[PDB]
Amino acid sequence: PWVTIVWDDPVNLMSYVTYVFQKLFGYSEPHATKLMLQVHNEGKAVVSAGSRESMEVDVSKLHAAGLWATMQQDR
Ligand SMILES: C[C@H](NC(=O)[C@@H](N)Cc1ccccc1)C(=O)O
Ligand SMILES: [Mg+2]
Ligand code: NI
Repeated sequence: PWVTIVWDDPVNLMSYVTYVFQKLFGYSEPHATKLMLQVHNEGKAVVSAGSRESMEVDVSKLHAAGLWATMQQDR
């Protein structure tokens, strides 16, 4: 299994990131906000998990929204 990681960046608005997580993944507002704050406070956070092919899509969707996203195998 793989995971998609979003990395903190100095340009994107906190409010925008919360919205992007809801729009792209259907997450609730408390869930999206929690992930956004984890990124901002820890520098990164797993935002989704699944097969390598599934995470490839999530990364591409996040890049199109302007967020710093990568994927890696889950240990
Ligand atoms: C402009 C400022 N944005 C931020 O401080 C960034 N770092 C917030 C963020 C959170 C998660 C991922 C990427 C960026 C703001 O006032 O919102
Ligand atoms: Mg980012
Ligand atoms: Ni910040």
